[PDB]
Amino acid sequence: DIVLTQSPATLSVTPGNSVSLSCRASQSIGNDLHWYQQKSHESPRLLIKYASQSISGIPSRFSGSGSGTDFTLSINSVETEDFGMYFCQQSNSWPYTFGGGTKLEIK
Amino acid sequence: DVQLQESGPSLVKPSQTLSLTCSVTGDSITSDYWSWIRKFPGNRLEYMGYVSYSGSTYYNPSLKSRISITRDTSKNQYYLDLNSVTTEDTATYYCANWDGDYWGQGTLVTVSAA
Amino acid sequence: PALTEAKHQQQFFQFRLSGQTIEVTSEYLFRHSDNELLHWMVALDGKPLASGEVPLDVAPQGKQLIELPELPQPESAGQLWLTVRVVQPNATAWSEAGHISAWQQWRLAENLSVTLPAASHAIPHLTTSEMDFCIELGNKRWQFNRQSGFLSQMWIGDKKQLLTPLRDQFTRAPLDNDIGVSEATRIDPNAWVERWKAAGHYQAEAALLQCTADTLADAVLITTAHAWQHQGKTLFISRKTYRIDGSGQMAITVDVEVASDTPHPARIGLNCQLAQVAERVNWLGLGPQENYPDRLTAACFDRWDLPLSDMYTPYVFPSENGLRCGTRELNYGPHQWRGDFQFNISRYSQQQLMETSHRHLLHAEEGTWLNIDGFHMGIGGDDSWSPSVSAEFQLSAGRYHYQLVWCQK
Amino acid sequence: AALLQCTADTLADAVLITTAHAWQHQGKTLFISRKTYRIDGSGQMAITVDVEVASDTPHPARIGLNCQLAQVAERVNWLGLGPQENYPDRLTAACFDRWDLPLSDMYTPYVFPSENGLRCGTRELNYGPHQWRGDFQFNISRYSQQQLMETSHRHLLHAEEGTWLNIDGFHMGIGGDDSWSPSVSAEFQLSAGRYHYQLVWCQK
Repeated sequence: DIVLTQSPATLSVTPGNSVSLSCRASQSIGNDLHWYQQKSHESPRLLIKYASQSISGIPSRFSGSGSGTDFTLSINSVETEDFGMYFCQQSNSWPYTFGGGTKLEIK
Repeated sequence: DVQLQESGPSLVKPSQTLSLTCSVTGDSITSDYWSWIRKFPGNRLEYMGYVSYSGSTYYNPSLKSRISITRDTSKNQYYLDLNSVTTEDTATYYCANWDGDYWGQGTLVTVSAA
Repeated sequence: PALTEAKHQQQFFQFRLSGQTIEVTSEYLFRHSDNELLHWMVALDGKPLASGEVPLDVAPQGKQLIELPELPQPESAGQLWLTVRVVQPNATAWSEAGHISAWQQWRLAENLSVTLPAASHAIPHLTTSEMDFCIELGNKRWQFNRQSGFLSQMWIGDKKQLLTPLRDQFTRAPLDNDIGVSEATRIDPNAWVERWKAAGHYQAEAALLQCTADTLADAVLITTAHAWQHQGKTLFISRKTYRIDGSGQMAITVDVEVASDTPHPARIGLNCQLAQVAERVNWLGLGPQENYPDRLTAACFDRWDLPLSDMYTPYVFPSENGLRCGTRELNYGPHQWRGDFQFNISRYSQQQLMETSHRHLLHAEEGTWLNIDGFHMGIGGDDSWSPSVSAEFQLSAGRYHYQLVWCQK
Repeated sequence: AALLQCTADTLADAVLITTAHAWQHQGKTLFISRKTYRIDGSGQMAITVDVEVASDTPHPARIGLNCQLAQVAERVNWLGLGPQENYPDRLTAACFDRWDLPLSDMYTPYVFPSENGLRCGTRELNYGPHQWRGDFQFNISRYSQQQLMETSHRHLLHAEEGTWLNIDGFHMGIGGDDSWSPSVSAEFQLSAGRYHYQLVWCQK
């Protein structure tokens, strides 16, 4: 099955600064890569779909980029409400798979 | 608007069948594809499977045929049945639509001999 | 299921077998076979005797020659079949690794069976009565109703096997193509269904012409004859012989006569409702998927084993479905039927199919409905608003013959 | 041939004979013939035949029976296609009906002798006191197939002891697109594997 590897595993940042999170697929998945945010005691929240498509109700500071095997989730000027876990998920082939996640923490 | 909510036992015994229900309110279950996702104690997420409009199902091979996803339009609910569970099945279970826009609150299910 | 028939017909590699050399032709115009492996394999009635793998090096519009190793050949009876498959070893952007892009199969040889069975240890007993004839042998018993002429029941031990008698079937729950644009309001007299309807096929009544039991040296022999008629017109005539032997095997031999002037029947075979309900179906014939006569090139001859559920095709508008042709042996529960026939098996009678507008309204029936056809008319499809079944696929011979062997394990 | 089986059984109102042969060559079974003869109080025999042809053998030219009759009659009468010689891929000009002709007319004097004179779609044939009934193709003359096959010219054929009768359940087409390569279309080749047919022989 498709394996998604996320890096770094953890990223510390000070509110106001920007960050970019990486997700790489073991094989090409076109643009079928989505990004989720998950906080303790809460269900995942879809942030970006199909690599770079925006989602209504999500802060504009979130953007996605990439195609094939290398993808990135960027947060322009991190806010405290952004601290938590970020997971990428591919839907190009069944079974759908998730990356191991990147933890974003305050520095 | 649409709302999803998981319900069912929070504690089960090894080898038994874990059964959860996802109640959908706000729209018909015949208006979307429905999924089950779970998160293991170590922050690992696994897409268990989904049922599409025709009734066709897709299950993660990792579940070795122990999973069944069904629907009940009259009650506007869909279900997850996981047979012969072990301690490895302890996790937080979530139901969500295929698009990923609607998710339940998630429910912790612990598999223990006790 | 149609999807496969397409896939196969549209395949980009073409084969020809000459002796033990396979000629491969590429229909690609621009690319070279560069993610392609050819798997080959030989088998005798489902049993594998040999396999290979060969990498294809054929250019677009090119040919590649493939010579096979000396092929084994057994004494054993049966058909020897060669089957080849092209595989995509590596994944592409639209295919997974190990995707099969083409295939083809050939029959290589046949060793006919010149072996007579072992003279029965036992001998069946025939018990007459005015209602029926009973045949007993072992735990096994078979009953034929002398008023109807059909095998009304059968037991293995204390358990009955039928819910419905084994009887001749000449119709089918109309496919979309059989119906066309015919509506209740506005009838299309040309639609197959209409013709069949009008001619009484669906409501013809049987008529015992004869029903006799005879005792053979080592077996019992039942002999029947019915006439199906509608408004004093004899549509068909069915003539059988059942012959039960010391082996506790019944051999059915059937011979139909179809009136020249009646629309050709959708099919010709038997059906009955079994009492059992098993989880799997196993057969040696074409499959694994639903296949009809004018739609079976994509299917392969072999031994297939699937869940009952898979023997039904959920066409949203219910109709005859799930057929598998060229079957030589079929196994369900303790039953085993052998011969050359087409068959289908589910939990829905033809009538239920025929009377349900949507598939979601079908309900599984008491046991298992089995339809075994000596013959089946094609499905057509050139269009769905006029007769599209080519003549080669219409049951227009008049005289039809077939035989079966029913038995147990 | 090879007798595999041959049994007699007594029925309530008839006798039933049952046989089976295998034709083989070099340990290869080409065909298998399975019959039943059933003679009844009417003094009619009903022959029922069932052939199995090996997938891997060239399809046979034909499938039927033959025998040499002792009698020699002046006419032949049948109900089927005719009046003229007709083969399967060559019978559109023929008509179904009752024909009656002289034996002599049931032979076609092709200068280079070969199988000839067939008439298809026959339902009833009458020769002397015999009458056969069913669905078959047949031919009848004073020359065995072998004699035909072994004579270069027709002028050298000699009439044999009685009447040779060939009754075919099936016959392969004659072809003709050309005469130097196989010209028989597939539809006319006996390629089914399983063949079934029945007859009723009797007298008047």
